[PDB]
Amino acid sequence: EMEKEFEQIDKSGSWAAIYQDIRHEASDFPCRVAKLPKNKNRNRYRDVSPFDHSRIKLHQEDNDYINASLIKMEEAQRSYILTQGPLPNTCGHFWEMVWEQKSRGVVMLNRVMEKGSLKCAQYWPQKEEKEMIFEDTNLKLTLISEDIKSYYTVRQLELENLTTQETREILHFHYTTWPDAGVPESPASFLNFLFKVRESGSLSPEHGPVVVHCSAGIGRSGTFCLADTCLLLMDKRKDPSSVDIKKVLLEMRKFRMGLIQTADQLRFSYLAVIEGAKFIMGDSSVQDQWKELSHED
Ligand code: VO4
Repeated sequence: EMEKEFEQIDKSGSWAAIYQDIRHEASDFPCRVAKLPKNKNRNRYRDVSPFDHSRIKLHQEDNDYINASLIKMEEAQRSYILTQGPLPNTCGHFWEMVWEQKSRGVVMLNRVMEKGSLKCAQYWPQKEEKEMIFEDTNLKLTLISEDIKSYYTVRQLELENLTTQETREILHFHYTTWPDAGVPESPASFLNFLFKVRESGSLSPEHGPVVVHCSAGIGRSGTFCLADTCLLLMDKRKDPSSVDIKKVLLEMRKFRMGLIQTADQLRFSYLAVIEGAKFIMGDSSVQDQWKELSHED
């Protein structure tokens, strides 16, 4: 029972030692492509790279590299693409990946400006009447509508392949009050946001993997994916005790380094999963309580 593991960890004040245990047990795979000199300007952080075995390949011939990893959780039956905040020169790469991987949703967990600095490019149009065209990858992107809440915003985007003129609708879920190296305000407001992503169809198996990013694509992105997979696994049987959150994290770091970046984020994940167990185990009323507790209006 992760409730007992949680209480035992809290009581001994062992969150930092436990978190360092995961870091030292974590997979270590080569990132040879990411480090090729020609890819220097494609990485936002020197110390954050996708493993070669799980990196997302662009379907282009010039250079197929992007800082993005496929997290394939076989037992949970869910896939995610975790990526960094697009750079001014990789916004076309980012949308090409979205197109080629057939994703329906993009979860953005950071602000463009955080802590006084630019953590991500403005890679989607802020105004309906000012579409964006990415000429390197021949893609058109239009803001179709926005639904602005108090701590997150949902956008409907139209992505057009300017070569084939096929169009796709993309849902953008922008969490705007989750600080870098930090935790959400509350389990309830994190879960409320997670379930709004789930309710959108963006995580259906009829779609390509949802794209999840923050600035580096590891810390907040890791927290979001870990909690989601844990709740899905618990959903599959109806057996909370079946879910080893630390083993799930380690399995995830087989596909991308550094997932979950502080010990308080690991502790938050437990709380989110424990609270989320109420809904998975039969209490649907808890969804509306999260929404109310979130003050999203
Ligand atoms: O932009 V993150 O530091 O939460 O990987």
